[PDB]
Amino acid sequence: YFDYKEQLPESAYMHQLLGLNLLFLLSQNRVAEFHTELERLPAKDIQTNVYIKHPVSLEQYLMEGSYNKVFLAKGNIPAESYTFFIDILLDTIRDEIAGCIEKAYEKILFAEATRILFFSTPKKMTDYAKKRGWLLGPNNYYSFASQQQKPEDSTIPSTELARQVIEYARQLEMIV
Amino acid sequence: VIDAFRLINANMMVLGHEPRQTTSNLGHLNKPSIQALIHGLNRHYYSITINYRKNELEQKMLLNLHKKSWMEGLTLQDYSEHCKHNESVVKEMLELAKNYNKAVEEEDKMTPEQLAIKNVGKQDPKRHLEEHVDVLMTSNIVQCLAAMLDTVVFK
Repeated sequence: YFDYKEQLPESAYMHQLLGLNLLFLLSQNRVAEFHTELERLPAKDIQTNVYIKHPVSLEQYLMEGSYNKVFLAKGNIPAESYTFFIDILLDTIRDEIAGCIEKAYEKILFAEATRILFFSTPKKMTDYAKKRGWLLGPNNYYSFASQQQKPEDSTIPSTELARQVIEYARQLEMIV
Repeated sequence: VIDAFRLINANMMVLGHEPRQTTSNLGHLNKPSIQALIHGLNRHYYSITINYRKNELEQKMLLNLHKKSWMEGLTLQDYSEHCKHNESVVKEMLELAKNYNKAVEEEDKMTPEQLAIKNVGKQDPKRHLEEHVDVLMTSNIVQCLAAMLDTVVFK
């Protein structure tokens, strides 16, 4: 990707190789690796972003929280091995979006589920509603349990949140 | 300091009765009532060495104040009162603070008279602050520790 003073990383299929690599990293949920390899990559600017434009954009929109810009329309312009990453990316990302929704939103009927879950069908939203026990009537009530757990700012008599009180109190003396 | 002496007169000394008495002891100088005392002190024996016969068993009985330290060491007042203590010191320290600020520029200097003007040696802020910090520190920790330890054993 960079070697020597300059070896010319540039190739005509350097652009094709990078498209599949970056996609593989998102699918796996090696988001960290996507960033860490990125800074190393300069030599992809010469390549330009049409194949690259799908993983960089995909990551950005995901980061943003958008569920209607996390397109898999693009990124099939070579499509000899690109279709494989598009199929799996959709599935991994939706699951993550679904965790979001569990805390996010009180009740889903049957007809707004597609977009919010980032799931494929409403039918599917119900399917996972048996798997993660979200369901309660023809609509879910997943939010109630999820929303309530989050507070942890509360402190129960005797600090044990920032170490137990007995040990902490003896330590303050010792520093003197 | 306990010393044991015998008293002779001058006539006896010149005969040489006086030196015998003085031999075989370790000296030590005192003056609690001027040179007249010292003259008599040398003439006598001159501060005779006193040692004490003791064994370990007797010593230990003298060391401890009482049996009750066992309860008492644990015993805490009222929480309200502890919380008050912390509050009282803080307020006190806050006053001294202004005086520390000018001081810090030197206040390593000898002589309290000179220091009085320069670094506010009149009602010395370093000292006042150090006393406030020591008392506050030991009390707050011990009072917290005790109550919390007792609670876990009892409940």
